[PDB]
Amino acid sequence: SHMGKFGQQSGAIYVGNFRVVNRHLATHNDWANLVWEDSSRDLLVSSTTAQGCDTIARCNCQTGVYYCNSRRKHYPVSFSKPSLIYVEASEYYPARYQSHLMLAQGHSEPGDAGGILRCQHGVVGIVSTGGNGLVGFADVRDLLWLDEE
Ligand SMILES: [Zn+2]
Repeated sequence: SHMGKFGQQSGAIYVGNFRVVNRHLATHNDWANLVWEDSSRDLLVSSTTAQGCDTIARCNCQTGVYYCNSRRKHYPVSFSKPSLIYVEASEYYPARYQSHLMLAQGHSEPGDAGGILRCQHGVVGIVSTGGNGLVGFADVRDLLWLDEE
């Protein structure tokens, strides 16, 4: 019994002809094939040729399970709704307010960004931030165009 689906953990969400990755980890190839990006959400979407098997959740769940790479293990989480959160400077961004970010208590060290959070409806978001015993997930549920055709 689990608080969310187990699915692929490729470091990116694959749905329809889209690949959703942490903007700060997007590869040179992602940028050559850019569909959409938002620095304030730490999200980038690039285009693909082949159908991805993830389902994007369209719910208001505040519980789910994510994969933590540093522990090589899944954890159930309770997270706050998507909010505007102050994220201090890193090698990837200056200090700024990051929007659509969902906070939970959880392990999240550098390297853990890209871990996928799923509820029982599908993919909810992707690990983006960490620190002070918290893990922050970039929500993708509001992206209605992000789907299959
Ligand atoms: Zn849900």
